[PDB]
Amino acid sequence: ATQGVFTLPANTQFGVTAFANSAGTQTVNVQVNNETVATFTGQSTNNAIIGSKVLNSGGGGKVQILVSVNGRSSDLVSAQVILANELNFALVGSEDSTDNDYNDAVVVINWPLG
Amino acid sequence: ATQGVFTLPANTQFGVTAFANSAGTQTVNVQVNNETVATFTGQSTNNAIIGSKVLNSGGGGKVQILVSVNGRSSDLVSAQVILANELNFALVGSEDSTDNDYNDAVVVINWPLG
Amino acid sequence: ATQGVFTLPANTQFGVTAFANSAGTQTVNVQVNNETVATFTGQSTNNAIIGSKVLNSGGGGKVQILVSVNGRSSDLVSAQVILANELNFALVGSEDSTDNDYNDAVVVINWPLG
Amino acid sequence: ATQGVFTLPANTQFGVTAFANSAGTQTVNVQVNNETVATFTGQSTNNAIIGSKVLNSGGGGKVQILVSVNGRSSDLVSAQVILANELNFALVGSEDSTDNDYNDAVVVINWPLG
Ligand SMILES: CC(=O)N[C@H]1[C@H](O[C@@H]2[C@@H](O)[C@@H](O)O[C@H](CO)[C@@H]2O)O[C@H](CO)[C@@H](O[C@@H]2O[C@@H](C)[C@@H](O)[C@@H](O)[C@@H]2O)[C@@H]1O[C@@H]1O[C@H](CO)[C@H](O)[C@H](O)[C@H]1O
Ligand SMILES: CC(=O)N[C@H]1[C@H](O[C@@H]2[C@@H](O)[C@H](O)O[C@H](CO)[C@@H]2O)O[C@H](CO)[C@@H](O[C@@H]2O[C@@H](C)[C@@H](O)[C@@H](O)[C@@H]2O)[C@@H]1O[C@@H]1O[C@H](CO)[C@H](O)[C@H](O)[C@H]1O
Ligand SMILES: CC(=O)N[C@@H]1[C@@H](O[C@@H]2O[C@H](CO)[C@H](O)[C@H](O)[C@H]2O)[C@H](O[C@@H]2O[C@@H](C)[C@@H](O)[C@@H](O)[C@@H]2O)[C@@H](CO)O[C@H]1O
Ligand SMILES: [Ca+2]
Ligand SMILES: [Ca+2]
Ligand SMILES: [Ca+2]
Ligand SMILES: [Ca+2]
Ligand SMILES: [Ca+2]
Ligand SMILES: [Ca+2]
Ligand SMILES: [Ca+2]
Ligand SMILES: [Ca+2]
Repeated sequence: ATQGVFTLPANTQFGVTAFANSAGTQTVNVQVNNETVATFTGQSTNNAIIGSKVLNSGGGGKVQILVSVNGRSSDLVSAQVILANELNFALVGSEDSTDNDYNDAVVVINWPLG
Repeated sequence: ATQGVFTLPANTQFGVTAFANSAGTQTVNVQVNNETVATFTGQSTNNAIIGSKVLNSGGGGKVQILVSVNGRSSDLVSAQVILANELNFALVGSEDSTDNDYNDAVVVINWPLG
Repeated sequence: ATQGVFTLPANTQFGVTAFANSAGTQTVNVQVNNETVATFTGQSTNNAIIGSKVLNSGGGGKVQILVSVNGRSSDLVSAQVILANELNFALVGSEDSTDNDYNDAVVVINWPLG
Repeated sequence: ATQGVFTLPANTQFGVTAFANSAGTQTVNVQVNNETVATFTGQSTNNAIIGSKVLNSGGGGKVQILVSVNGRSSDLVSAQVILANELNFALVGSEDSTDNDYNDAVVVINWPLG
């Protein structure tokens, strides 16, 4: 299945935060309604934050995360969870190699804000 | 039900990150095996990160999150999700008032690291 | 927080299935837009299905699950999870006593159907 | 990523339940520690239960779900969710065609029992 794609409510503020856990430098692309609106680049093997931004979901509410390392696409896994019928998390893991830890870049999207 | 308590594997490094979305200053207490090991404090209505740390789950693996505002306990909600049978997220929302957005302090725990 | 309350897409078919794991006979009440539309009763300590029905979420999309054992309300836990940005589960556990296994009645709501 | 593989606690009773939502007859294969221990076969476009069984996770705790329709493997999506640090759901959707509803066979695994 396609992974890393989430339908948010339209025209809604959300947070996006990326963490790195790999020898490789991670490149995280954030697309809103099929346009790149943020790119995070960084390297850590200890969960450093390589980007954190507030964005708007735009007319369609479509948010897509893509992860690569020097142009090679990582394999993605994702899901959305809703707590108390109101608090939303859209969660992404990614794998750049063969160990299947899926933490090489970790992306957390949260809404609502405020 | 008790919320904000998670059993991690023993002796495991994990990340903990807190976000704020409230008029009130949030205090996030992190306990590992019933001992406070981190306290994050901050105020934001726009998802500022008020703390991010790497911790070890120790012998027992017990991690607990408590959220308060000037000593008054917020109401908590939580769940754990596992992707690809390997990537773990432990998630907490909290509510300090009556609007039930549950985002007043948001806490994300992730493992494995590295 | 209130637990067992989910906003589904309006006017949408969904499944509801309940399982029992307790000495006590479980009563599961399903409300759609504040009206009881299904009641499941049964006893099992081995996960027997005590009911499964297809319902419509109606104009408001509100679905609420209540669980009781001989007239006493059980304590509820819940969350919603979305896979592949399409497949939805609303999940409820319940506890009728002191052991906090939260499996005494387990309810799974799934959509879309068809 | 590999999907439909879960590490359960070892030597633990669990429930597995399959639902069908497709024109095609679904065949669900359940493996515990790499041995087939159940096969569910059935057809429904309205969420009928095509199998429900209690199984044990054995020494290794490994559970794998595979879905096929008339010999063609369906595409899988999955995740695990834990409520109240105790109640576990391992969730699988599957897609047998082109519409990407991922509900063609839905598989729910739940533990603990009893
Ligand atoms: C009107 C106001 O300032 N409300 C904020 C609330 O203050 C009340 C105060 O007016 C008086 O009634 O005493 C109350 C306690 O008895 C309380 O102090 O304080 C809330 C707690 O900080 C605050 O809500 C928080 O912050 C908001 C920005 C929002 O993130 C909420 O989720 C959060 O719980 C009240 O702020 C208003 O909240 C409403 C929603 O209920 C709107 O967001 C308003 O824009 C906020 O001003
Ligand atoms: C031996 C080594 O350095 N392996 C890392 C591997 O290196 C590749 C390099 O050997 C080859 O010549 O070039 C390719 C690109 O064309 C690679 O650059 O690179 C992967 C991806 O960066 C590393 O795995 C990542 O970092 C690890 C620290 C870990 O977070 C892992 O999850 C992540 O995918 C390889 O590093 C090794 O990974 C293993 C586990 O497979 C151990 O963690 C080792 O300690 C670590 O060096
Ligand atoms: C024309 C035809 O017979 N198509 C078959 C699919 O059924 C149609 O699917 C579409 C959506 O793609 C829509 O529901 C139509 O009403 C169906 O007739 C069939 O798809 C499978 O069965 C569907 C009922 C639906 O559950 C879909 O998600 C599922 O994958 C496929 C595979 O059985 O066969 C097609 O020939
Ligand atoms: Ca890796
Ligand atoms: Ca890694
Ligand atoms: Ca609030
Ligand atoms: Ca708030
Ligand atoms: Ca119980
Ligand atoms: Ca029980
Ligand atoms: Ca389909
Ligand atoms: Ca279908």
